[PDB]
Amino acid sequence: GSVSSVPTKLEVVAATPTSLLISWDAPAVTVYLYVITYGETGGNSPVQEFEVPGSKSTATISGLKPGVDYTITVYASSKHSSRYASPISINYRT
Amino acid sequence: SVSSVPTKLEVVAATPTSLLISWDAPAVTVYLYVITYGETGGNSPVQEFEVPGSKSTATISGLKPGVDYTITVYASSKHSSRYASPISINYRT
Amino acid sequence: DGDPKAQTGFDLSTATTLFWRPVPVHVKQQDREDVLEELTFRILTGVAKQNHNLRILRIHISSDSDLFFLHTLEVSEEDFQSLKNDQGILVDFASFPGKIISLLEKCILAQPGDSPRFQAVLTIRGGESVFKIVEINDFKQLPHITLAFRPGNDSVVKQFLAFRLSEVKGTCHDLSDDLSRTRDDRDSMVAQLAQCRQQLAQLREQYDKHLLEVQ
Amino acid sequence: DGDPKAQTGFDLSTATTLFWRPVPVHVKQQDREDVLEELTFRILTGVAKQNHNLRILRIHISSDSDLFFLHTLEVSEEDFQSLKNDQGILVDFASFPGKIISLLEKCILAQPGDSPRFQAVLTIRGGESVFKIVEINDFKQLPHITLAFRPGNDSVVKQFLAFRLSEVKGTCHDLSDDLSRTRDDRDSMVAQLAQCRQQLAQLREQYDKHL
Repeated sequence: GSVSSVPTKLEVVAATPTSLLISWDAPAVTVYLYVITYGETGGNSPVQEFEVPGSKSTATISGLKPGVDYTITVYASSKHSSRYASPISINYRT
Repeated sequence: SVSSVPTKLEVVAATPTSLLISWDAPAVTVYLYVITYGETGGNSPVQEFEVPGSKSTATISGLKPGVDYTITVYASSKHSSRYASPISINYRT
Repeated sequence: DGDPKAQTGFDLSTATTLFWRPVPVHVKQQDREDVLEELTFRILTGVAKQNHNLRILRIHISSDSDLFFLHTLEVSEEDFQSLKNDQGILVDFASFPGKIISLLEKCILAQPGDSPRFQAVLTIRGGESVFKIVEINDFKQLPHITLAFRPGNDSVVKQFLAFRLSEVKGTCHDLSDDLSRTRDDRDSMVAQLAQCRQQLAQLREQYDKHLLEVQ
Repeated sequence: DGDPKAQTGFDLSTATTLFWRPVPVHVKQQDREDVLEELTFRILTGVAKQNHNLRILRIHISSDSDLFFLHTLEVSEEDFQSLKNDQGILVDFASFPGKIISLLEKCILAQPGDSPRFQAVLTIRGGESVFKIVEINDFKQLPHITLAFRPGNDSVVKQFLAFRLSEVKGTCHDLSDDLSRTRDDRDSMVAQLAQCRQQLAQLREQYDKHL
């Protein structure tokens, strides 16, 4: 029973105008690492990626513009997946 | 006209294996502090470590539990004095 | 990433991270009893700063508890041929990290009751180290793969210390900000208990006045 | 010495520290405004790993305020003659660090209203730096001594990073103690106001019952 094991429950638990912290329940497969990509929705904002170890279910993003809707994507690195495969995305407006 | 020595040396926090000491600084400008810890009258080599002058506190680790140690702070104060004007305490964990 | 200086050797900017998570491993020292620490591992593939046509694999063993315990392993494609002939490997350079990560996954998911049970062990001889994955069968502890680790170059150690320092400084800064918020909450709660006790004392005075009226 | 390793040069194990304290210094950059930031200094005397008969003086300028900062200066006994002839020094090699420390102390203890007032200024030119202690009298800003600084080898940077990391770890333990104290005190304030409001409501209810 090999689930694709994408991350579930992607949510922003705490948020301040310049920084937010996201938490996700971990997929059932052993996760090698997580690649979190935060970017502004549309516009000329480049997509920014930073890597977090697989054991961590939380992360923090800083440097955000106030009052702007951002798109946050969590890529999971499983055994039978690619570290830019199996993504799940949410949208949040700081 | 001034002590040029440290004044108040006491143990603020203590754990069975390590100790933390705090001292009030002399009025003169302190260049640095040399903290020397050794076992009391025992054949343990005296261990010295250096701390900046801005620090009024320090921490010593690697101690043997239940053994009375002698801790001395040498001040490198003005007038080029070094390993001089010491203040000493004895404390057992 | 980190403080920019002379980085001749492995180009960390062009690095590609493959594996980065804690994994439980037994550590062997002559003086220290063997301790099961989920040492953090990190596997990276990339190219050298001198030449981009040469591929290089990198493995780092770090310790979130004791951050002075760093060990590194670098493998070039030619050294990969040498290692493949020495240990009898059959896969190519590209599939080497995949098999290493598969063995590490077998190590992490090992339950106390499993046959055969895969485990990881690191023997530390001074600055040097030897890491090996073992199979505990009903018969013997047979080694699957044996790897040697060395102290890192001064540059890679510099940048690793810089990364950890940045993370710890950020954590302490966030905690100090929350403590400022807690001090504001303390001030508000103070003022509130003070006003509440003032009101209660006033009501007691009114009750005493009513009792005097009754008498 | 945290994370030690041997490269042929200055033997930090055999080093003797003479001065290590924060010093107020004006920092000047070509594209940036001049800011008075309290930089930490380090003075070291010792011998080289190659030969113990050769003495070497070492000066480190670090910044506990910023995130990463280190500049180094090495003076050999042979180079000291050149520096002494260039800047017109009169003391010997042994008293050179003593006079440097005396000038630095005169600089730190400088009060806003004093003539002459001693000050220290560091000009950063890309990777290199020029440090000079100056005297501002009623007439002019005359330089007492001028010293040149460059970045450092990877080893000294490694040990500086280790020291900074240890300092931040100690601060984090102090911070955990402070957070325990402050949150327990806030909770105490909450629970006491809650008990007081409960008593106030009870007494008001009793007053309504009696009336």
